[PDB]
Amino acid sequence: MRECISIHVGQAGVQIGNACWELYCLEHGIQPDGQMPSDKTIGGGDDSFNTFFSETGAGKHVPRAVFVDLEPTVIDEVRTGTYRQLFHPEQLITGKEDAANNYARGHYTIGKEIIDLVLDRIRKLADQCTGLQGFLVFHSFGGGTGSGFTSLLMERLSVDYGKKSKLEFSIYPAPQVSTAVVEPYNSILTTHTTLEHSDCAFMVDNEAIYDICRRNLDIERPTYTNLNRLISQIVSSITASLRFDGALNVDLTEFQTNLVPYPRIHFPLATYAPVISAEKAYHEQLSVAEITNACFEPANQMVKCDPRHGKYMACCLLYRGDVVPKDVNAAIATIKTKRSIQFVDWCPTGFKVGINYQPPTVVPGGDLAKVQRAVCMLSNTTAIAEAWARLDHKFDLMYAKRAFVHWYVGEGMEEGEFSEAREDMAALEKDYEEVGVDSV
Amino acid sequence: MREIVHIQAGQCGNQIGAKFWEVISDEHGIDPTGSYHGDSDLQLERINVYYNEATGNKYVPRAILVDLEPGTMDSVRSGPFGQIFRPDNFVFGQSGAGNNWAKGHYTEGAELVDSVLDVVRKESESCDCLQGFQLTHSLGGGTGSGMGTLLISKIREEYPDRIMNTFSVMPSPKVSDTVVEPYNATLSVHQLVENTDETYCIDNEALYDICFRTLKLTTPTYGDLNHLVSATMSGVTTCLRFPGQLNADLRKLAVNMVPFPRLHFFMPGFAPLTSRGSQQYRALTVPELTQQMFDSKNMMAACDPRHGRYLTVAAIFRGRMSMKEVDEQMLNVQNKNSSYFVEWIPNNVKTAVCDIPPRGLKMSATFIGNSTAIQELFKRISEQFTAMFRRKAFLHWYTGEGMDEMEFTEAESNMNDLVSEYQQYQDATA
Amino acid sequence: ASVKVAVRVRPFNSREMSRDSKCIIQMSGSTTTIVNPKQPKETPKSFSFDYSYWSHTSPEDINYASQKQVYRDIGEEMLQHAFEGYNVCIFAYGQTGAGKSYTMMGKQEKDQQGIIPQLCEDLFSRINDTTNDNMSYSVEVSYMEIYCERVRDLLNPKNKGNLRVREHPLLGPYVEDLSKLAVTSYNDIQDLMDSGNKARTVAATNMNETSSRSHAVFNIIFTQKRHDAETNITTEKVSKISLVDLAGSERADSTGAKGTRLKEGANINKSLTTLGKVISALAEMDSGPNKNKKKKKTDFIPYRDSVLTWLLRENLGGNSRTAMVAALSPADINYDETLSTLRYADRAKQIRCNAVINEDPNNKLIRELK
Ligand SMILES: CC(=O)O[C@H]1C(=O)[C@@]2(C)[C@H]([C@H](OC(=O)c3ccccc3)[C@]3(O)C[C@H](OC(=O)[C@H](O)[C@@H](NC(=O)c4ccccc4)c4ccccc4)C(C)=C1C3(C)C)[C@]1(OC(C)=O)CO[C@@H]1C[C@@H]2O
Ligand SMILES: Nc1nc2c(ncn2[C@@H]2O[C@H](COP(=O)(O)OP(=O)(O)OP(=O)(O)O)[C@@H](O)[C@H]2O)c(=O)[nH]1
Ligand SMILES: Nc1ncnc2c1ncn2[C@@H]1O[C@H](COP(=O)(O)OP(=O)(O)NP(=O)(O)O)[C@@H](O)[C@H]1O
Ligand SMILES: Nc1nc2c(ncn2[C@@H]2O[C@H](COP(=O)(O)OP(=O)(O)O)[C@@H](O)[C@H]2O)c(=O)[nH]1
Ligand SMILES: [Mg+2]
Ligand SMILES: [Mg+2]
Repeated sequence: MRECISIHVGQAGVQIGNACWELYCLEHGIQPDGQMPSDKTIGGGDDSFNTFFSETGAGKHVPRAVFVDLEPTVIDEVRTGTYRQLFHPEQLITGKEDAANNYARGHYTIGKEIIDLVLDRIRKLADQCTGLQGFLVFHSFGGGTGSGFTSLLMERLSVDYGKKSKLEFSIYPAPQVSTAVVEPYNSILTTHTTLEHSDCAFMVDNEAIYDICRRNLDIERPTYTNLNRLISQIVSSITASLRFDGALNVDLTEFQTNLVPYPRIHFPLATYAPVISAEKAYHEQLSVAEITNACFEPANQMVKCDPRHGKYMACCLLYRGDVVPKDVNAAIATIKTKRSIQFVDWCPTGFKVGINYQPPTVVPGGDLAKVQRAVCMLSNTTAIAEAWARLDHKFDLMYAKRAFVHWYVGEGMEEGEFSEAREDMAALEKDYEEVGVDSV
Repeated sequence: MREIVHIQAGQCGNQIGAKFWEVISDEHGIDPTGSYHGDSDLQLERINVYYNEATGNKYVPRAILVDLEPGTMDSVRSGPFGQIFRPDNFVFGQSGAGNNWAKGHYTEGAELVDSVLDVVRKESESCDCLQGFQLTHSLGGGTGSGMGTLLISKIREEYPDRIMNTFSVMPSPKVSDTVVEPYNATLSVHQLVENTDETYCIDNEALYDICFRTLKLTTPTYGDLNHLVSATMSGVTTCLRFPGQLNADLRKLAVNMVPFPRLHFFMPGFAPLTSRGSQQYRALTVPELTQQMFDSKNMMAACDPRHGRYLTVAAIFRGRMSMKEVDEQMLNVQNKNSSYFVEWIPNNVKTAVCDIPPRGLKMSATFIGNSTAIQELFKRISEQFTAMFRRKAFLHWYTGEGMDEMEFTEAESNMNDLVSEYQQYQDATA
Repeated sequence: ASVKVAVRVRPFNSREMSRDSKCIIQMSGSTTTIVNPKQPKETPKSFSFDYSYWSHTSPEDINYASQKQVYRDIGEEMLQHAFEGYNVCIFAYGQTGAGKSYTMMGKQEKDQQGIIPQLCEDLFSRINDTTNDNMSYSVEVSYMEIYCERVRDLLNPKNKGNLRVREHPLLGPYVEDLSKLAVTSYNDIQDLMDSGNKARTVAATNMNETSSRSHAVFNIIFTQKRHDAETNITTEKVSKISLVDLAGSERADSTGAKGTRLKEGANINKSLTTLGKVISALAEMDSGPNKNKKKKKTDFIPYRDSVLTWLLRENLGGNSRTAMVAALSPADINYDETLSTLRYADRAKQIRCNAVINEDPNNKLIRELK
């Protein structure tokens, strides 16, 4: 009963959740109305997998999810869409205004009056669960709701449950492309919550996925749907070990134990190797060695940072489909001899391997090809510091003149908090600069 | 009548145990349902060693399956020989150790050890005259290392006189499936050296080398490695189940192979291995078995014997053969390779002969070596341990469960002392 | 270091008196001769110890070695020699009913006292003689026993569990949660010894009605300070004096132990063998580098093979002075056992360790900072 609770906050969270639940329903053969005729035809099995779906008396399967937002529009789209019957009607939506890209508005003033009810529903879900593994929180840096309400929610969750694992999937601001003027303020404010309370957070950049779509899938005018589908594939690869049998199964505790050297350095990158279109799926062997090599390419990373400028501190490979341990062994041996990939001298092993028999599924109307073999990598490295550094500069350029600060302080936020928040990132940045130094 | 109680912990231990129970079951003609459909009388002469009689004239293996994750139990039950094991011996919990030795030893396993010992105490009480135990577990993981070491300690407190075997898989030099292998390996080796009578060292690198170079398999899987290991385990205890010219229980090996109490780490091997198509060329004879036994690449431990000296070795032959040929072959192996055997142990080759070979073969042989080269393995692990302990790479995961740096220091010191003790005799001219 | 193998012969015993009571041990000065009862014609086995003693005829004075003579030849000499920063290890190696306690304790009420009364009272009188405003001392004691590779506390109340042996990275092996005490006077040491001796496990056998089935250890940690602060540094000395009693080898043919007794005897013999091996090895090692060439390539001493040698790692060798009292008997039944004891003595009696330790960092830090 390897259960885990999904929470979605903000527009980005809700849309990524839509993609994720489409993928999950496709994976387990659950109809959009919650029925599973495959089990009726077969007559038995554990296809009502408890990792995501709770099975009621009549055979309907309710997902273990809590969508949260302040804009009625995004949730109302789900409540009258294809999957209107799938979710429990309690969708946790505020019939009021929204944070409007304001951390203080979403954390102090309007974040209240919804936190109690959301926590009540989360506790109600947790009561039904046995042997809960952890929480998967989807949100986005920059947005008012996804920053402030996520901060409040994670603080309360750390107070209440504490020991249970918590994983963040988030959309970090990009180096140049942005859809708001006050993104740096929100990110710099929410660093404290994503640093102190979360156990492991993955950063995702929009331009990285756009470049992947342009180069690999040959999509020329992608929208958010394709990015959400790729992120859903990432999350499914992460969570596959809990659902299906495999030669080497890696649950969440092993993953955290291997990828996190120190408490404050839990910011790994993520990537997916066999991202390829159906047209280009041919003319390609797509062996284990090829996908393992492709995982290391700087171009295929999901965050705009060059791993060559940093040091690899830990890795975790999760394979799916027709994979044999000998080929993974050979690929890792080939990788270790490459000189472009530098490993910190205090981690001689620096690899975790997981293999699963269930191959990835193909969503109808998607862009990814059907492949009998795939691998998803998580890599804890020191290059991520660069991704923070640029943002810090931007924040300074806006804080020297106190631009837009009156909006934040008008919602009960104290000015000095801004400075404090910046200091945290500085300290965090310094930690990376200390951990990559070779021993003497 | 001499009974062996079998224990298996962790994923690797459970897999090897399942394959081993398939192999032994064939030798003694046991159906998957438990009924006996053999031909020879000798198959039932000593069935009691590994099996208990049931009231319905069916045989239940005397095994304890242990884990902290129901997945491996479910995999074992839903298998070709899943129904053979009795359901009461499936002892497990939830929230597995997850490659954390402290969780396996202190936090999680301590809650489950009581239940496990209870089954063991029951199984043991039924036996007429218990010889010893044997445990299968990989040292690289959390559940295996932790719960195996804890069970070994508890059993040695409870049963000091009996024998304690161990078929453990060490971390490999190059291949590494986990990031925190050295910590678990060091702590497990610290626990094993004090509370065991024998310990057979197995390495996945060596087994893959055997599969590629010798057997010429193209795409080996864990099934083949478990096949090799299970062949070795069945070879070791052959003399307690069939007659022969010279018998040799587990103790007779322990006495003949262990000169000093702390040197009980053995390198196993098996012969023949004809690679599925070359058997028609080579003629199976005793000298061929000796040659393939004493070959360097045939060892399962990934340590070259030629880099050290043989403290003492044992050869268990199975089949109809002459004693003169065996004795002269062992003498010739001693005399030819005079520099690879110590000088203060004359005639350091134990020999046992059984006259009931495996079903598909005319002859076979099992090799157990005790050399000084094994220290290399530990030395390697020690280096990696230091490389992660100077900076405390992943220490916060362990210290959160109650351990402290002092225990790591004790483990490192004990491992280094063992390495020095092994290096004491690897020299020339004194 | 040293081992000063006190080869001592006690009066006869009822078990011996039942047989032909004829002593087979004689001497002349430092020369010790032992006759073969089965081959009296043969020249007696001859040894040259400076510390061989004969107390089978107590009232005699001609060539008679009183306990005061033993203390003068070993006790105060070893004490003063090791007083300049050493660890002193006195232990009793012998056989069952071989009079291993009268060496260790002796007649407390009489002036014919064992090694511990003389040593402890002499040390206590010494510190009292040098007790002053600017000269002070501090003494601590501890007691423990090894049953069968398991450590137990005798001073502390009944703790049915076994103490866990740990290894401090700098301070070496020690016993976790072992009860340790501070002591002011000699009579307190006597009372603690009485309590500890009562606490130990004891069982009866043919060779001795009250044989001890455990290996007992008695540690003394003794610190000395002088406080001439103008031109002297406090806590200028510390010493470790370890007094250990070792159950003798169980001659199973001469005892006929059965059941648990046999098991105890088995463990005892195993432990003793390991100890003997260490005493044989250590000697040779310290004989080689000190005499031969100064190479110091590498030498391994098997400490870890047993708990006794493991806990006494600091005291048995390395940087410690030692001492053995070979408690013999004049019987013919014990000739082979006596020969084994003195053959291990031939593999002992120098040990040759080095030391000089115990400064006061904080007190000199006053001068350094000023
Ligand atoms: C045509 C022919 O010669 O067939 C042989 C054969 O080719 C060889 C290659 C067999 C074959 O073994 C393998 O191919 C193999 C593959 C991976 C790992 C291990 C073995 C054989 O499968 C193995 C089989 O032997 C047995 O079955 C033994 O009794 C073995 N039992 C099992 O393998 C077994 C497997 C599942 C269930 C029950 C038993 C055994 C060995 C030691 C102790 C007890 C049992 C034999 C003679 C053969 C085949 C069939 C090809 C060999 O088997 C052994 C015992 O190692 C490989 O080395 C020998 C040499 C044989 O010549
Ligand atoms: N990958 C991806 N990113 C998205 C998506 N939708 C929004 N984003 C990101 O989210 C940022 C906007 O912040 P949001 O979290 O959506 O703000 P919100 O959730 O509506 O909360 P408010 O700020 O109060 O409106 C944009 O800059 C986008 O980069 C999406 O569908 N996919
Ligand atoms: N020099 C001596 N003069 C008089 N009596 C002595 C002398 N030496 C020993 N004894 C006596 O002889 C006995 C020796 O003690 P004993 O009963 O053998 O204990 P023990 O043998 O040391 N116990 P153990 O050796 O550990 O099994 C005691 O009764 C002593 O009083
Ligand atoms: N030979 C063999 N080795 C295995 C098998 N499964 C896992 N291993 C090895 O065991 C190690 C992982 O240990 P694991 O079984 O997870 O320990 P646990 O988690 O405590 O149960 C890896 O290094 C693998 O090489 C198997 O079926 N056969
Ligand atoms: Mg919004
Ligand atoms: Mg005595």
